[PDB]
Amino acid sequence: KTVIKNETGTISISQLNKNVWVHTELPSNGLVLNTSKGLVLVDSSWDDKLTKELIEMVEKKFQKRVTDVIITHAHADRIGGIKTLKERGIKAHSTALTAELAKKNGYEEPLGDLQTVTNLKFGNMKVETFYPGKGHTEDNIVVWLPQYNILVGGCLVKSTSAKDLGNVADAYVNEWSTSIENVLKRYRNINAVVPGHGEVGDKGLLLHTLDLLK
Ligand SMILES: [Co+2]
Repeated sequence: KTVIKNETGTISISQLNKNVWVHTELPSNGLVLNTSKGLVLVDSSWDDKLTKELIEMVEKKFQKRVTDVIITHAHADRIGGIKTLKERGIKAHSTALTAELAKKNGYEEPLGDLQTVTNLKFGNMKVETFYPGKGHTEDNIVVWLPQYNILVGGCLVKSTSAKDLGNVADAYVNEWSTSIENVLKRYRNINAVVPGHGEVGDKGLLLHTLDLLK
């Protein structure tokens, strides 16, 4: 479907549906939500330079401002553009634990507003955030779009192409399987799963992650 790159192959957006796009930067993924009240991102990018470019590209294309970003854990591939978000007046949502960890690691703090289950609405776009337990990190959350049954797995969920768990320095490899099971129990009918890195898939990516954990 419709894929749009910037100058350089450095940032790509691919349309999942009318109002939901996957953003990918050099490879890390997030979402762009085109809502009636502005653009919402699920995750920004690796660093401030790429976060500024991502925002500029989507603002120009969709002809609306980025208003909000949901930060899925406190690692750099995720927290790295926080300075840019804060100085532009972009609301950076996170769990309290993610914010705690950001501060501990010398980053500016996201809002720490998200609970275990938080339901947000941006214009007409419904967003649910869910902390399923520890896995890739202590703090990792997933994001669910109930109008589309699209799950953003973040780094909790590995792509088909991933043949191992990647960076486990901050991981909880026992608890990770229970956390994925918690996702599977909460969201029994899934149309698409967006991994942290790699190609979009379906529930099979969760089962793949379970197998990688054995
Ligand atoms: Co990570």
